[PDB]
Amino acid sequence: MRLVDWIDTLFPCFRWIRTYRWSEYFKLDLMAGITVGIMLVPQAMSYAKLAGLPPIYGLYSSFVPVFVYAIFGSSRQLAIGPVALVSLLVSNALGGIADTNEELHIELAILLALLVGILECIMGLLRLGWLIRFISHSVISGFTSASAIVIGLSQIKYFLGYSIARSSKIVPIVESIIAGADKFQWPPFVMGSLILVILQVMKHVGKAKKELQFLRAAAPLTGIVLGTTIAKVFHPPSISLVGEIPQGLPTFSFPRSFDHAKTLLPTSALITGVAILESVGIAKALAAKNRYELDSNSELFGLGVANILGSLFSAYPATGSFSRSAVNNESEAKTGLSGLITGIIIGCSLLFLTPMFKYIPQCALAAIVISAVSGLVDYDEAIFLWRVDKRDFSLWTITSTITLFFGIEIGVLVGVGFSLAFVIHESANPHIAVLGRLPGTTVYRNIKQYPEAYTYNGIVIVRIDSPIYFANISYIKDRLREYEVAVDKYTNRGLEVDRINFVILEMSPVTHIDSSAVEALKELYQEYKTRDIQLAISNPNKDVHLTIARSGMVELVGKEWFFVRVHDAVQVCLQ
Amino acid sequence: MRLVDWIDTLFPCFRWIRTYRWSEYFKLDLMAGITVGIMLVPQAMSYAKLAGLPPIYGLYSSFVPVFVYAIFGSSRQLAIGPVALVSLLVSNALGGIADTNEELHIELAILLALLVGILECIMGLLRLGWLIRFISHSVISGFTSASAIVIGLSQIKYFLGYSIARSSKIVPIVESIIAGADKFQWPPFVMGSLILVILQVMKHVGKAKKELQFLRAAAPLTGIVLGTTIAKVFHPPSISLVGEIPQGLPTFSFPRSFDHAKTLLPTSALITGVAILESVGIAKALAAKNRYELDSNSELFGLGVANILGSLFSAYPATGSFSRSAVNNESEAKTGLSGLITGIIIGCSLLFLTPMFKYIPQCALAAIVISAVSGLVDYDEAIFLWRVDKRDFSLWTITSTITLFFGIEIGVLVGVGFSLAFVIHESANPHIAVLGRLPGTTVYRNIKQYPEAYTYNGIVIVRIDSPIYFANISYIKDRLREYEVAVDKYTNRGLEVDRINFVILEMSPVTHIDSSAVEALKELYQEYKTRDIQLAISNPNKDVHLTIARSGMVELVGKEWFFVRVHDAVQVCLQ
Repeated sequence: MRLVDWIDTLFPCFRWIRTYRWSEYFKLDLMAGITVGIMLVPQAMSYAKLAGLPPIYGLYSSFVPVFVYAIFGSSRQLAIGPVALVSLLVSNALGGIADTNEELHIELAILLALLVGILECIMGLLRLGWLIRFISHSVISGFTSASAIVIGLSQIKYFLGYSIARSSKIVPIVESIIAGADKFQWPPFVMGSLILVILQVMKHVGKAKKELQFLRAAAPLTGIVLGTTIAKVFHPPSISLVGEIPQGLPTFSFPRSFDHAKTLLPTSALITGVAILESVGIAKALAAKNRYELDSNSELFGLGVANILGSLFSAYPATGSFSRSAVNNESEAKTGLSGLITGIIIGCSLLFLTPMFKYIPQCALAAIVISAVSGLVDYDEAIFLWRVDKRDFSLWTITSTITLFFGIEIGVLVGVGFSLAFVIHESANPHIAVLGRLPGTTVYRNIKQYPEAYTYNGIVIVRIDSPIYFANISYIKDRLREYEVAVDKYTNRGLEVDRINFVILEMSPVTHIDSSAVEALKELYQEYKTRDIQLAISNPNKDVHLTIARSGMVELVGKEWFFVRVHDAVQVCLQ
Repeated sequence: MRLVDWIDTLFPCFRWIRTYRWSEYFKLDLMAGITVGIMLVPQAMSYAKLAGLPPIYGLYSSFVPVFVYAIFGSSRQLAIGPVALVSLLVSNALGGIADTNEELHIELAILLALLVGILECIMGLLRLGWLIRFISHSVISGFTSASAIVIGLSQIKYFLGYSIARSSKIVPIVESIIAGADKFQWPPFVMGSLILVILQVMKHVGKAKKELQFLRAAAPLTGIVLGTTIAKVFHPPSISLVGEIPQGLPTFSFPRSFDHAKTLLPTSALITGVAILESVGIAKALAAKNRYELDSNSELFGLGVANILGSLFSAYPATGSFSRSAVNNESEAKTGLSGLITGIIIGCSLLFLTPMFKYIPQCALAAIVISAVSGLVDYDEAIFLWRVDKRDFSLWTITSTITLFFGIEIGVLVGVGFSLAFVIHESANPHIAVLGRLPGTTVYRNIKQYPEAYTYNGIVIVRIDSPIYFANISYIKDRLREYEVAVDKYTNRGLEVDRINFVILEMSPVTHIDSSAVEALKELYQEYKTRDIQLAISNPNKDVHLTIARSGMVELVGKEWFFVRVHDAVQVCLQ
């Protein structure tokens, strides 16, 4: 194994190091990295506050994994760090375990990051990511919208100024807000409302214009730069600051709370599922847009390695960001260096900007989180689903409502269960076509023509428009037994009639068959002999023919009933 | 609603009452009922002993539900009562809950029967039985074989003569047997071995001959008639008798142990799943053999009603029997009256034969259970799978080994999970064909001919041989993006080359498309415009065309790129 291949195998970053056009790529990467870091620092602190951890642990979650991802990540525009959904899930798990320790929370979050990284590395090495991508996008969209509403209603407590009941359901949150309304304060609410209005106005102006689009990245910072100013001029009494923030880079430390690890598998999987469904999707979309190759397994392995190293350096789970990756995308980011620069910015903060961070009001961070999650309430997809596919709209509405009123875990379980139910329903109801004229197709909808001869009395030609395996064998057995039922009805009448003498199976679209398929075929052949019906096979696939010959069906039904076309099969059936 | 329709709707039994040919049907039904009752009484007591309940509760489980099933059951040959697998599952649940109460066991079993009946009625009314039939037959066969081995190794303790450790795993059972080998007794082992040998010889002789086939039904009784005789002549000291058995029909009593009901849902579902997979399968096979209609939903409703009434009359869950239903089948049973007569026989025992039952040795019942489950070790299917389908053989072996060494619940979970994994793998990897000549098909395997013109430079014709929905949309997106990757590779070379200008989709086999399909199609069209590739739709289905028009794809890509055939599409692409 030479170095040129071994290095590329272990370090995917070199995939863009060798093909690096310095002149334009360096300037574009530097600008994109600076922009993403500026957008990220306040967002990192706000998301850390959302998860229940002290704000500094957001910056850690952006420092070490980013440097790791830029070395082990396949995507060249994806931005790695805290996100709203993963922070919400981490907060959910920690609150379900620890109440007010403020010290077990940190260790639990770091252990959760380590478990998520290990699960991601396992699912990337084994290439088991396809086991999750069966979940419909409507379910994910509804769950994300409900999570966004829950996040906003949880963060409104900083605007109100009094602590509210901590829960993931809307009803207890609203009940607590109503109960505590007697402790309302005007200064924090006014500050939060003004900051949120300014942030949303800046974001809308940036998205409306094509050239003045950097405001989206400068919106989270500017609000703080605004809010702190009022905190340093008028000094409102009822506002709260983030307090002292430790200064310095995080140090190496193995997790010490493995005793709760078994409690964290249900969350560690869930977060990992998000990375399979959202982060990998963002990476693939960006790769398709930017004309480079990407695979869903190496990306998961890179995310897992980044999470593992972040856990080793006091970080909580970090995945791809819908907002930051986009902002990187229109910043003309070319390689993964834009990540490294971003990380460097974080490091600079951890060395120089922490003393100035203690004057940031908490309502400003709450407003930043609210602005970030306002774009996650994705009702446009709900309208689109209502217009196009009402089954998908029903799935979206059910998932959103259940996640809103019941827990996050209940909503996730309902969404996954409904997706599995619909997958099983589709697998268990294959399309079966009753063919008419020999070079023809389904008579019910496709072709109604009569080229002087369309169907033959006594012969039924059936095509199974799918591979036959254990999931759909029962439906096929029932459909083929309908002809026996028709024969029984004919023989049970008061007059002698029999219009089913031969049944021909078109197995040309049948890609493959398993043992259940040949067993059922033998059973139906025996039942047809009981009913005096002849079974024929028309267009066996090579693999299908080999399986049929191995199972002994050819000897049971006779070699003379196996053909290569429908024309000769029907011709010998008439004779 | 007239009586002729209402009565038939509520009471399916009348389906065979109206069409009843007295002369032959009465004699055949009477003989079949007597035969099944004779085979059932000892089997009922033996299975009740297997479940951990006192033997009499087997007879109850054959008395009231049978009379109910004959009124509410759709099958005319199915025999309802205790079975080996359901008894094993009931014993597993009870031992997991109650250790040696011998009184909470009865109430727990009756409550389990009520819960099973309610779940079956719910799944029959809602017609949700298709949610379970995706499980492969190999998984069920392996689980049943492992359960049979576990049942035999649990029942060998009566042969040994000393109590062994109660578990559902082979290793603790063998360890306990080795530990207790110092308490071995010769009389019970000799009695059990002789009874088992006689039973197996009788069963083999009955199955070998065509006319002397009643011995299979007389084997369980004869052994008792044998064993008791030695218990009444030589009186061995170390043998154990079933003891006093209460006399009389069971009385009405609602369950009183609802407090454990939530613990019993995981078992109540599992047993119900068995009824969906095994009992309904037996009913459908018998109906197909005997030339009458049967549906999988009314049968589940009848089983649920029978279970509910049995629970109301002190019975534990009862489903269809592989052995007794067969014995009914070659006994020329025609209607459901054969069930009623069988039940009557049970009633006679409960009125007259209970005093004579106290002399039955326990080793005789153990031998009966061992003989009953010896036929459930279904290695013939394992050999068949090894010969035909090695994936199914691997599933069978994994399920059997895990159920043998680990718990029943772990084996069930592994089997269901592997079946789901394979269903998802099949759904997520649809077949996509690269067509050659216009009235042609897949070029890789199907057709290699060259009718003077087969493929065109610059044009790729792709057919998706499946409906497009949320499960397989990712694979289709990747397959369609492979052409973009090829274009990128062509443009990244040292020479100017571009051999992908048009991509045509054959959507004739695409039965239907959902919202995810049209969203992905729009995304791929936009990416093709980025790569300067034209997207065309060749054979849209009527529903597919309607969905495409509703989603706005026709306006986005242009109406001029929608056709009805591949010939004209390629003709306009060349021009």
